[PDB]
Order: sequence, then C-alpha cells, then structure tokens
Amino acid sequence: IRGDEVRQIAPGQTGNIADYNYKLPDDFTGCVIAWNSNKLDSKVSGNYNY
Amino acid sequence: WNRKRISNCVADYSVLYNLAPFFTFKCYGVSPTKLNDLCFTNVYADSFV
Repeated sequence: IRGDEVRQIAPGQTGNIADYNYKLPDDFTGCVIAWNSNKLDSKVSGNYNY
Repeated sequence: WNRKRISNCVADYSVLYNLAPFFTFKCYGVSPTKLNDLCFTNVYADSFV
C-alpha cells in the first residue's frame, strides 16, 4: 500500500482502503510491521499489476 | 499570522484526509475520525511557516 494510506489501516480509523477493503476489529491483539520497499515494488513507468 | 474565519458552511474533512498535503494530523480534544460528525460555532485557521 502507498505510504499515505498505511496509517489509515487501524482499528477505529476510517478511510477509503481502511473501510472499503477490510476493517480491523476493536479487540485486535496483534502487531503491524511496515517497510518502505522502493527497490522491488516500484517499477519504471509505473507498476500497474497492483 | 493570518487568522482566517470559517463560518456558515459545511466542513468536509474527508477532502483534507484524501488530500496530498497530509502529514502529522495531530488533534487535541477531538478525535480526528469523528470531525465529520460534529458542529462548531466558528472555526479559526492559522497558516504559517
């Protein structure tokens, strides 16, 4: 997911991707780990697979 | 500062939330996800560098 909408995916947080794809429940005991992977995910002239 | 008065209008914070200048949206007293569900008398905005 693009870095603007990484913060959207959270329990009790509303958004476009956060609401229209999957919510996180309010009793979520768990972890979220992120990494900015520009080496593989970013492609020349756009990555249109996703 | 340039204090701008905001009144007599419908405030759509989803436009700001989907906007590209969007970083460190900190809030005191109000949860940022419930700002579309409230009413205010006047809203004062201060813009600076």
